[PDB]
Amino acid sequence: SLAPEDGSHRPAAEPTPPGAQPTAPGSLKAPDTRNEKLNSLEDVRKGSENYALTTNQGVRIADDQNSLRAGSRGPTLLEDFILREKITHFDHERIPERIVHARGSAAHGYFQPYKSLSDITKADFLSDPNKITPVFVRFSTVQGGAGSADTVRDIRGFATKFYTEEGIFDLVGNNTPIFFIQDAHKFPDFVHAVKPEPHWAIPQGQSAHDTFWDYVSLQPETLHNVMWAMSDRGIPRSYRTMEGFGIHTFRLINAEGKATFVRFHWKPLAGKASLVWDEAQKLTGRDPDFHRRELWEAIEAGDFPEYELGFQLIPEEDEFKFDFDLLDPTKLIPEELVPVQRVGKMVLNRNPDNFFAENEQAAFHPGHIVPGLDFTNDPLLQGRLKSYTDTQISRLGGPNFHEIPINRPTCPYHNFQRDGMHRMGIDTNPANYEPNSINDNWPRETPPGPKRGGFESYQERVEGNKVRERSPSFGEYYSHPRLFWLSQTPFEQRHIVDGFSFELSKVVRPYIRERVVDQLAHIDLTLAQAVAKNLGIELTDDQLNITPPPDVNGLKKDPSLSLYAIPDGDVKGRVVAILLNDEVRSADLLAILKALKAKGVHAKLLYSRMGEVTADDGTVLPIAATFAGAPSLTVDAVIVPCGNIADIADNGDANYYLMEAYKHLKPIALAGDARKFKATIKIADQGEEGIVEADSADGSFMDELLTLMAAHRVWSRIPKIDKIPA
Amino acid sequence: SLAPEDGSHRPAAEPTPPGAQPTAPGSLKAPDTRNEKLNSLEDVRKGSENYALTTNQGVRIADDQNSLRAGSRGPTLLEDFILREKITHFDHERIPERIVHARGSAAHGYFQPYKSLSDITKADFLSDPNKITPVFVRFSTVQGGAGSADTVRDIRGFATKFYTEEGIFDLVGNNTPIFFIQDAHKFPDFVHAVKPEPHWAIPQGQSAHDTFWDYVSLQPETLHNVMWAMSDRGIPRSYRTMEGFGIHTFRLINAEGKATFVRFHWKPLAGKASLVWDEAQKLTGRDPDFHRRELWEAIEAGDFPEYELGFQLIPEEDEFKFDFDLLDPTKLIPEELVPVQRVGKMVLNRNPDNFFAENEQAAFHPGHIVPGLDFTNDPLLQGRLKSYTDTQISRLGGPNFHEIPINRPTCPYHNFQRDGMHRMGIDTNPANYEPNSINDNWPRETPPGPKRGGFESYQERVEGNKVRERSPSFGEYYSHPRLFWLSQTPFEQRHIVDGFSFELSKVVRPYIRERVVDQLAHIDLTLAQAVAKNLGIELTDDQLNITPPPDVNGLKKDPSLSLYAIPDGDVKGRVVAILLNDEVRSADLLAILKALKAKGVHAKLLYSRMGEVTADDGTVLPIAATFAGAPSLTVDAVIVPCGNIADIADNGDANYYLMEAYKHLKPIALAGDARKFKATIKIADQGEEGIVEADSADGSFMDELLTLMAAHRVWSRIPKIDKIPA
Ligand code: HEM
Ligand code: HEM
Repeated sequence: SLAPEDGSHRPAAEPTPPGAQPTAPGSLKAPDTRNEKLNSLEDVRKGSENYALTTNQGVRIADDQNSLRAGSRGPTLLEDFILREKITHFDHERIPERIVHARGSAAHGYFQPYKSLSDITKADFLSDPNKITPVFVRFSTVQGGAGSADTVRDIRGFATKFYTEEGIFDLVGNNTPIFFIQDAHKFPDFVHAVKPEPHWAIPQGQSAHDTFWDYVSLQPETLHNVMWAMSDRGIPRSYRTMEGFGIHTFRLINAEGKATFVRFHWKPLAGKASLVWDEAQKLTGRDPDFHRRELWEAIEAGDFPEYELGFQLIPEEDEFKFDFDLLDPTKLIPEELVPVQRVGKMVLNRNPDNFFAENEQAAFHPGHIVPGLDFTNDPLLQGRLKSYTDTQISRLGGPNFHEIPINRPTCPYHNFQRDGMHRMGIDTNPANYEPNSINDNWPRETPPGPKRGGFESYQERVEGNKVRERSPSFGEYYSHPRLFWLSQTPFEQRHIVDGFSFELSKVVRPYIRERVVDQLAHIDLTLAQAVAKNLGIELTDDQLNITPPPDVNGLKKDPSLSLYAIPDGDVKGRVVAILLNDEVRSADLLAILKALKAKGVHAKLLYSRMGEVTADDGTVLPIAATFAGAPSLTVDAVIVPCGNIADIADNGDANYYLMEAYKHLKPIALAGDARKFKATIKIADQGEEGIVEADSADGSFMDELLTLMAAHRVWSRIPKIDKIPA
Repeated sequence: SLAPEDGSHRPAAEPTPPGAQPTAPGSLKAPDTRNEKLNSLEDVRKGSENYALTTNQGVRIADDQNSLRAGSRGPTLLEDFILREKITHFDHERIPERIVHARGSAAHGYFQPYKSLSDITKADFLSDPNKITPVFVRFSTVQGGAGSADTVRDIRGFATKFYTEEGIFDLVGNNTPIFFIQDAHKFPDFVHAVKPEPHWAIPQGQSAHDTFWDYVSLQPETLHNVMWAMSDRGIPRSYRTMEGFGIHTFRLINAEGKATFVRFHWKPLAGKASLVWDEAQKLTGRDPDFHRRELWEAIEAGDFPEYELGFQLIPEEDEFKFDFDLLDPTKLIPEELVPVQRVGKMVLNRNPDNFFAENEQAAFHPGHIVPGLDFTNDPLLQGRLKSYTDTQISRLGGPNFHEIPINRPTCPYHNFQRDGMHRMGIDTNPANYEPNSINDNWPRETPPGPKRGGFESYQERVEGNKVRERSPSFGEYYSHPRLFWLSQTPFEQRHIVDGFSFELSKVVRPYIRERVVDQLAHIDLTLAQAVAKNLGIELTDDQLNITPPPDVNGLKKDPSLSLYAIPDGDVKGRVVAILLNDEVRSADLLAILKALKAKGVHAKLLYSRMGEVTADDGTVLPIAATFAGAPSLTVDAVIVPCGNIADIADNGDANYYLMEAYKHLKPIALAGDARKFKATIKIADQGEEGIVEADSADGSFMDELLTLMAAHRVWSRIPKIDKIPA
């Protein structure tokens, strides 16, 4: 009996805010959240309570504290089969991590379409608004190992496994709408160049090193996605607050055989929000698991990540109607030209039970499509199709990875394939080949048709010679970078320039910095000059005269490319630090906490030590964390209630908490004598936008603070922060 | 797409200070550094200049930019074997990382003993002061993945492979002289408890979470190594500035058959030095590759890591003469009772060529001993013997891991083993068994003897029943934690208190924190009370009256357990930040650099942008990094020369640089008008010990600064930093 008598070891099986209860396996935290896939996993879920400890062969163990020896101080004996199994299993726990996207965090949920899309695709999962499709989604970074940090600057993966009634469909996308390269043949080159350098295996989780920017300087096709990575897109606040894209043009095929080109989007219903560079870098130190934690705790709290699936649709006859090639993955399709049509909603509503079994072993592959969908000749997509099955042979130990529970279809699967390492299914069919007579040819092929039919490829015409040649239509590199740049707000553009400037400052060979600056001058002179100035590089007269690339089909900006130009703020699921003192004004805290609760914003009560403090009226306040323990990096805003401020006014940690939150543009609210902290952050007597202050936390104080939180950060504060030593 | 004309792409193949050139593979950086192992790897080294690009089958490639497709916008063809091989190799790059110590950094070097040890051991590598043994050393953390951060709080591994003439000897040790647990059977329990928790796989590289403190609270045998982890031993400044220990008692066996008990030690000749927590944690975010980089750059600079091997030797007849069991690896042997005898010197003087091939694939195993060494019944060492060979079967793909180039013996090896995956050696022996007549029984067994003999185990007497039982002599858990505690300076004790407080504050279940504090009260009441206070816990009357454990064989302290109590500072290889302005006083810079050069201390020139600044005398100064890009975390002290101070006096990053270096107890030196920065760190016209100040930077100024650097940190400043907001 080692559990505490009071049952406080065990979290409540009900939704609870972040930090209120220990986190737990999803089926223990939320046993009543079900879907067809989660229910199909019941055959392999293993409990523990009230069971005897055994070997893997079912033999009960008596003494799991000692090896068998000759004498209690003697040598360990070879006959200890219980020690031997236990250490053998530990010795072989690890499997290779994914070659890319090794760092990732996943959850179960479900998808439903808003209406039947039968007129444009015969895909069964999109045929009926009442048809629910279980999903498993993994979000990831790209470069770093499985043990690397979350809030790096990097592209993010967004992969969705739809368990449909007509087969698994995997939509394996990223959080930007283009990729760095055009042809899959260059993927090992590009990835080698971004990953840690081969002599010393540095740096982890960073593109800020010579080989990455050497490759970018020599391959201008990369510049478009490099622009996105250098923007705040590269440092999202949360996987719930980034967009997702399939990048490639695919096809939808309807029952009549008509093909429509499609690009896939996910829209975050929580809005778009990103960190700022200093905060994201520092957060990789103070909490390298910040995104993983945030996702798990949002789900435990009921702040389920929701995303709307959208399609950009282009008729077959419009293939050649744009200035860029629809099959070129380094080009986006601006939403001003081709709007996203809303298709359905995905809700992620339960964590896994065991991260290794369900997350680490999940296998997604963009070749897993279903009837109603098809490929195009995008030469990056075409090469992906060879990679994702092949890599799973070593990563997951063989060709039966579809029998690992998380990967299993929920629909029927039967065929003549046999054997392979780790074969779970025991086939009874007398035949392992077709055509066969001895089993009357079962299982049988099925013709294509409007529903439940066999897969047939769209009969696209192919005409040309066998060539290793890039299409001339792909050889334009700067217009899309320039469209992206022009679409950003002035503060977004500053952050882009600072991203390039910081990264190129870590490039040891200066000629590479210069070469990158030369590429930037082909995109936009203002951007190039501002990066050059930060690097102590002077543009030449030739660089100053490079003519700007043309507009994209007449567009000189598209606001859907900005994170912030069109407000889409959502405060639910955000968190506020509350800096306590040893005699808090209980009326402020009542007003603060209830206003946050009403909008679904969480709070963390911080102090200079753990335990409790007692408010003015005797209310006992439990402390979640110390000021150092849960730094301002981990919250969206900071509130300091009135009370005995002299308690914390000389606490360097308390003062620094505010200076850090101030530098990183977060809303700050100060009630009563808490306004004494104004001098720490140098606020004028008459106040400033982005600082909420009043005699008490009552009246409009919390509404004003929540309004700032809806706008995410206080961009107008940017000029004032340069000066502050934080 | 080529090299710059000036040859600046290529590092000079001569020793250069950190930052002066791009880093490079060891064989290209230091081609004339050789040893028998480095030379033997020449059969597998592969160059690249002047060679054509080929498939792995030797076919020259003409276009490595494009897949083969039917027309330039058409589908990729299955017959593209060049794309297929390239992507296949990429798809299978990763192998499983090590179950523990997955994060690690390695280098080549050599060892030699100071005198023959033939009177106490017949081991050949210790027989002759002029017989040199090549080594390969990997230093590591424990918990985190291969892509986790370096400067976490954790134990460090320190593994040395000695390529001796009589076989490979691996000394697989850590940087503390004990382990957390007593019997190998519990290793998977302990490791599972410290590793990321299994539902959500959080936290990476941190013991600061519920499961680890749960296990500790329930297994008081862990407390000793936990004290070490929570002290600043847990956060070394560099792998060059920590101790190593084999932990277990082993035996030395001499030619006469006499057994002597031995514990192994490495003394770092650069002295003992650690970070402070706030700095270590922030550095995991600003540079998660800090120790990897620092090791590599020290070797490129000629600051080769050097270590003295040392033995604690205990005669066989003294086995039971201490108040702890020699075979208990949770107990250390105090150097006040048994002195460390110096044995020889190890010098690491070349980096590898390829991290994956040589570091990632290196396999170390403490069972790899040679004649003249032997085991004991330590029940932790005994079970380690089963683990290290077994794990290498899945990690390195099979039983031929000794044929991987880095693992190969440089002495002869021949036996009757055959086949296995990836078999390199082609055996010509007509026999694959013995005894055989058909090959006249070769290769033959060799009797044991004084030199070049076969291995025979020391004929230890074994008397006992077959039992799973812990020796009663092991059941004492508090006296070594207390001896360690009492042996630390007051500031080291404070840091211990702070480490426990920080960690337990991140344990969500409060009763776990309470149970840990109850364990601390069995060690030392001042320690327990100081942690309790930080946790808002009050000790009970019973807790206040727990009797302290007994002294260890009469010792009340042993200063060799402290990092800092006995000065052992060595500044060579340390680094100073020099904060530049746009008109540097060249006279200051000349004085600074000349003094640094005389003590082998490196400098990094920092500014508010990259490129160059020109000093008052026209000297062009290239800038290594910006104030934000190479924070004070990465240096040992900071110097601010005079010049146009107005240029940087209001720069927030420059001021914050000093506030962070101040908080972290680093020496700061300010010349001339740079003394105006004293205001930012709030400090006294008369000055303060630890801030060097003068009208100009001269010989006196620099001597003072270097004296401070020899003492590593300014511990007298600790009382002044709680108030600094940084
Ligand atoms: C549009 C461009 C691409 C996108 C959006 C993309 C997206 C992704 C994502 C999100 C993952 C992680 C899936 C997971 O969570 O397990 C991943 C894995 C992977 N990708 Fe891609 N990828 C792209 C291009 C490529 C290319 C060109 C190749 C090689 C030809 C490639 C090969 C791989 C491989 C080897 C994995 C590991 C897959 C596994 O172990 O299961 N990807 N990719
Ligand atoms: C005195 C206590 C121990 C010390 C000093 C120690 C030290 C180390 C070191 C330094 C490494 C990394 C070697 C390298 O750099 O590749 C390592 C790896 C490892 N150790 Fe230990 N260890 C201890 C206890 C244990 C125990 C009790 C076990 C299991 C019974 C164990 C199993 C392993 C395994 C599985 C590896 C991965 C080895 C490999 O993949 O090549 N260790 N150990």
